[PDB]
Amino acid sequence: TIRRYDVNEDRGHTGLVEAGDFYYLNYCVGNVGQDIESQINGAFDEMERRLALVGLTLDAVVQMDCLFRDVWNIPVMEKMIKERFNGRYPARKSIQTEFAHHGGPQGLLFQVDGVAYSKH
Amino acid sequence: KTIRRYDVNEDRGHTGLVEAGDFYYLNYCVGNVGQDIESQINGAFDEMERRLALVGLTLDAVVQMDCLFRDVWNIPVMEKMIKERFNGRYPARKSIQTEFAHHGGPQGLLFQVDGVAYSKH
Amino acid sequence: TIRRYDVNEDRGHTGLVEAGDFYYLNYCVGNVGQDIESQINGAFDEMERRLALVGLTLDAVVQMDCLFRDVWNIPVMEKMIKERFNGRYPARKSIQTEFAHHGGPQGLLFQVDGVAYSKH
Amino acid sequence: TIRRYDVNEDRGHTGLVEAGDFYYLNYCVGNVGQDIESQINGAFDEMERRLALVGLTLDAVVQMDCLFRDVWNIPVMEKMIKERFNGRYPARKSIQTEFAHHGGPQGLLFQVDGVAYSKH
Amino acid sequence: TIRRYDVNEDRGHTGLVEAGDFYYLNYCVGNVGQDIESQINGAFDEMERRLALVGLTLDAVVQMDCLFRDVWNIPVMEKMIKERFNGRYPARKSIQTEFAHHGGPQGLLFQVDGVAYSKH
Amino acid sequence: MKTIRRYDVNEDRGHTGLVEAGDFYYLNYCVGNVGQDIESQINGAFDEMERRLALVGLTLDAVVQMDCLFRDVWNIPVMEKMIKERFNGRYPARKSIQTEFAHHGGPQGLLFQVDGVAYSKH
Amino acid sequence: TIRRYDVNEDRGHTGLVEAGDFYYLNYCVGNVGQDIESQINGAFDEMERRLALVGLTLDAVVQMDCLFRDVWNIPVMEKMIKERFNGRYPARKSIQTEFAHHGGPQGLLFQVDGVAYSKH
Amino acid sequence: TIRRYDVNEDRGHTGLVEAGDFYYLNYCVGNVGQDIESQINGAFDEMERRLALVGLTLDAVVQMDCLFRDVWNIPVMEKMIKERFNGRYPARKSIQTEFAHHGGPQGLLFQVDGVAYSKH
Amino acid sequence: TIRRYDVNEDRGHTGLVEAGDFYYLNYCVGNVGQDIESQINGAFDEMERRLALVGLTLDAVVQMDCLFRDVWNIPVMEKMIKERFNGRYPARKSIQTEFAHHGGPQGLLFQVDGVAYSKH
Amino acid sequence: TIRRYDVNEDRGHTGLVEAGDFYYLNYCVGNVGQDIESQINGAFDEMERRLALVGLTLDAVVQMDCLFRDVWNIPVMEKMIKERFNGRYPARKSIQTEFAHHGGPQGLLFQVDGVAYSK
Amino acid sequence: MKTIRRYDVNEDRGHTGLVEAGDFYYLNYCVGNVGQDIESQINGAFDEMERRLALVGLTLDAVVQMDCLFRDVWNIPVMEKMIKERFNGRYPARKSIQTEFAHHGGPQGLLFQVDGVAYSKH
Amino acid sequence: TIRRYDVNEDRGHTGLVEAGDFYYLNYCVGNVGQDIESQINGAFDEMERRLALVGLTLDAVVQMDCLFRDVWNIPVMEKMIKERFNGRYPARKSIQTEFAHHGGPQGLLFQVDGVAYSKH
Repeated sequence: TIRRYDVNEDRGHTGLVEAGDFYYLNYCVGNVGQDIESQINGAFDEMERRLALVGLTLDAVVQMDCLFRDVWNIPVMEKMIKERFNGRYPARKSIQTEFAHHGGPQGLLFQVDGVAYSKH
Repeated sequence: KTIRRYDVNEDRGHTGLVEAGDFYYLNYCVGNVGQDIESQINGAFDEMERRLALVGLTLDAVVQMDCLFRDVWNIPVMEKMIKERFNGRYPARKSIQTEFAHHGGPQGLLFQVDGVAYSKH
Repeated sequence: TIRRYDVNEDRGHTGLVEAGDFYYLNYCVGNVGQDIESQINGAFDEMERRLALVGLTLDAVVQMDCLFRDVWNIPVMEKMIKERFNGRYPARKSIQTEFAHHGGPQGLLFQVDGVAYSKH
Repeated sequence: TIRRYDVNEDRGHTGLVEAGDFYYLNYCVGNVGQDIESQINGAFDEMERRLALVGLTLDAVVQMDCLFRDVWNIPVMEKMIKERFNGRYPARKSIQTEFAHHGGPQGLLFQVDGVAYSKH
Repeated sequence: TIRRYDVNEDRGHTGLVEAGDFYYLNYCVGNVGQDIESQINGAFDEMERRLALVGLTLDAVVQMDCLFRDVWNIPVMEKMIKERFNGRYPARKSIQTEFAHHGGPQGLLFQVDGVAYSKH
Repeated sequence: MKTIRRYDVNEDRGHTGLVEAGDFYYLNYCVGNVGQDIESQINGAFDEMERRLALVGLTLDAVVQMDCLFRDVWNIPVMEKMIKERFNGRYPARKSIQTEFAHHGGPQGLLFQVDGVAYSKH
Repeated sequence: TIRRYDVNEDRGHTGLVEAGDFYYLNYCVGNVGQDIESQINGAFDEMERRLALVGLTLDAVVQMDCLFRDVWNIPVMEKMIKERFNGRYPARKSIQTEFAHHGGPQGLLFQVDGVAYSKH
Repeated sequence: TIRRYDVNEDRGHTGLVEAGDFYYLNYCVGNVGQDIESQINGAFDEMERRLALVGLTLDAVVQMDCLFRDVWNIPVMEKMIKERFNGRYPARKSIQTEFAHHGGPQGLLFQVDGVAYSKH
Repeated sequence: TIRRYDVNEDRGHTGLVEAGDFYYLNYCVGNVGQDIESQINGAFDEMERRLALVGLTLDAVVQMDCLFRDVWNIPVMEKMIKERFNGRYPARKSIQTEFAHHGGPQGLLFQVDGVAYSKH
Repeated sequence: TIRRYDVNEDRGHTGLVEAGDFYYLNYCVGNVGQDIESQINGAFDEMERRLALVGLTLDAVVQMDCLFRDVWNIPVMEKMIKERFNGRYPARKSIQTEFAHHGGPQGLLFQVDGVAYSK
Repeated sequence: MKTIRRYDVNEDRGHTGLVEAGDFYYLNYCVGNVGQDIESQINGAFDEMERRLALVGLTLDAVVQMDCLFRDVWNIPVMEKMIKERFNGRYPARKSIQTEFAHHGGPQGLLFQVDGVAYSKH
Repeated sequence: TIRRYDVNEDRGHTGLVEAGDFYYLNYCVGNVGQDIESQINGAFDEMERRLALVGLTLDAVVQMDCLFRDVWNIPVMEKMIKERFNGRYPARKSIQTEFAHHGGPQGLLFQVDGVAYSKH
């Protein structure tokens, strides 16, 4: 009954887990080494790629956890959300955290995960 | 069925409460900002209750809570408030220490909570 | 309708909440005082102990949030995931955070929580 | 001869080290468990108490490092410095850091160390 | 015997304290709102302005504490150090800390303080 | 006839291991035995501190002030045990700080650094 | 670790001091200007209020000093003690003293202090 | 956990209260009607009788309050103390007070109360 | 286990008794023959002298009994309490009493005793 | 000679001594165990009773010593004096003292004595 | 017109400052220099005794008996000194009593009162 | 007209003032250091000594003020008055007061003064 997509066997995680009407996204990153806005867009690119595996879009996203190396970058994320989400927004929270990847120049700055819904 | 988005904040680009079938996803909740840790916890729960009331639900419907602290050693203050307000029926939870995109210190932000609630249709 | 198992009255939390087809785990912790690898196994042990109360196993886990005192320990968790999850992995994210417990010698280094699924 | 005062044999530190015309204060704490403003005042008291051992006052302090659990409390410290330093201020920096002591109710919130000077 | 230069009454600190042959620099900051390289340059500009109050240059700097919002920016600082200190480097340490000022776009990223020497 | 003397200079990092300024000696951050456990990294850091101090004929008895940097500040008691064994009843003023480092944590990661001021009257 | 409750800054006293398992009450007064029975009741009311600050009751009181303008009023207090302490009595002593407050009509006639205990 | 010994239901007091390691003695009185020296010895006899209830002696007494009708009798008390306390004296104070009992021939002249200690 | 400090054999009292974590001060007196403010200051000087025998200060004082020849002198003692106790006040009571020493010119006017606490 | 009236043999006192033109009152008490106002009135009744033995009144009293258990009761006595003395008052002093009687409930609160004159 | 003469009457308090009865004069309690130190208060009380005696043209020389009320009776030597300074080697009989007053003590409080009997023939 | 007998120059008092037909006795004290009955007798002996200076006896005493350190000693004085005054008693009052002399053992416990009359 549980279906597992975009499995990474080296890291031991599944990119997208389908469970009934709900979809659980693994953390999403993209454009790593680039600026904060590119990393946000890059992470949402990965989110969309995984959702396309099951015929879904950002419209099906109901909740997101946003991980920042610097949480004061939230207005940058909000800008991108408003461009990318077509006026339909998920519930969310943002937390500041270190990552197991270097910061500074070309460092990792942003990750995002979430839950999506589509009635079967 | 259809995802329903309640308490939308267009400037922030978030939805206060998302209804997805039998489940309800709460955006971060915050309240009584500028006040002491206990008031801030009560005010965040007040906002949680305000949102759940939009879909006819109460704290009894809450199945999971993520609690965000500037100082995670304030967990016992939260626990005291949980026991008084959740009245013997408690969610699953975890607590995390984090900075906020808001100043700390005098009248700073000290606490946020989000969660998941359930009601079968 | 919502069923609450493994309730801790003193702490005001429920170890496992059943809601329809979904199961919400409280933070899990185990073997504390021990080294990082033991605490990761100890936390998975209490995840499994909680899941067994409703007849579930790590196979039903769809999403986990992993809390590290030192997030650079992710490779330790990935080794243990591969050993215990039998080739079927959840979506996940990892966060670095302080705990309301001492670190250092015999300190707490790791917690995990999550969501499981089982139909009907 | 380097002179060592207010030695703590258990913690393996010296409260005040006199080296030539310079005096090195170990971290100072006081009014522990009380609110941020009291703990700032209590740490300044312990600084004053150590300086008194060598006939000196806050007038002799040239540099202070201030350690906060929450660095956004700087304004609180500034208020207290202005009413206690009598227009004669040290060079300083402030750092936000965890302590090997609990935070929360009756937690540690503040430490200060520093360097004082008196020409012999 | 203590001379205090560049006193900031609102902040209750002294920019540069002269104590015998030693000079203690308050945290230095500059070009705020700009990128990490520019903020490192601006902080060094302020250190130099302060040292010029007493006829000194970066040559007299013996020790520096460097505060970063993201400590992985150390190689950016090292590049600037090699450019400006021409072959004469102080002892130092680097610390990652929060500041009592916002991060994100146009936020504070860097401060430096130090100790200088000139034999009278 | 230069007044400030700089010893153990690291050209790539742009720092001086030990700066002598009159009667005072400033130690750059000290690090040792990296990839090993907290106790070993603490001993390694203090071995570097001793090494640098030996360049000017000094000993830990000359150390007046020490800043201790921990990835996990709750390791202070580990350091305190090592201090009591290596400083022999003569201790500096100190403070301890928790900080991230520009080097990985976790297995074989960096856990500890120390710096300080030493003194010797001329 | 001493805690001070119900502090009076103007008179320079603490209403209730907690030290380990012991609680020391400042002198208690109440219903001033009323007759001797009321002032005894008002004093016990204040003792009860102070004890309530730490979740304690009259049951935790181990010792009381009773201060009378007229010590022949002891039987009035004994009737009140029996009414309020329900079979569990402190050790006590009574003293006749003048007060720094007028006697006569609407005068001060009675104060009480004491020690309470609650094992942690 | 409080124990109450030698209770007087009529007067509403407890002769000796046990509170952890500490023991609180009600006012002690004896040989009434007799001369000052006998009343002082009678009071100490009653203190000793009360202490005997919990296996203690005057050696356990840490503090005494001595109540005199005529405080100039202190040297009569000091002699008795030197004779009975065997080189181990408590901290004390002495107070002149009236008593709710007649003075004069066969009057009440002295009471003493106090605190005793014994580590369990 | 009980320790007795500053013993006066002539008087049969102990200046300070240590009993577990508690310390009991004998009555304290100083600057005798001087005016009321000096004698209060002298008494507090004797309290600090005795507490120093065990490495304590007025911060350890939890309770004080104040004995006045004229209890209307309470405002004078309160002034001195505020000057000397640095915002951390004991519980207390005040009683008017005769002393076994002459009043009048150069007479005794004030004594204080009390209880202090320090956790071992 | 000295004349002695209202003699109490057991207490060894004379209630009123006549000595030439002067009259010395023993301590006066009454309304035993009542409130301060009644006890002050009771002592004045006793003063009057003794003075009437020689045909005198409160108008003849030249000096009074007033004994209080609580001297802050002076204002209560002043009120009674204004009620009892018809606009002509003695010289007086007041002192606080214990009495050889219990205080408290139904205790003794007040005594007065004095000197009177009649030519 | 009454045989007993009543001088310096205080209607609010219900007392007569000085009562003349035949050859004898009865002084109400005397108080003065209130709020001052014991010596001034004693001098102030005697001043007040003198003020009342002057109403009938008498002086301290006529005083035959005085009762002295002290808040602290060990101040008697302070009073004896003033008696010697002011009474010209002719002293009344006296007694001294310690008592509270219906007035506050402490700073600026009331410390001393005196009353008395004087004599003047015809 | 006024005659002054038994003058004490150092104390500034007159033992016996004769004014017209009246005799004013200074306070009388005797048998100091003796028990209460003896001091009462000693005070009456002194009264007689002074009265004998003008050929008078206790028969001439019209009024006495009796001063006690303990007013409950009235019955002791009453017994001695019945013996010594033999059926011819004065008007009197008794007061309790402190004396400017030590109490206690061999202290002062009783004084008496009075008024006597003899028609010329």
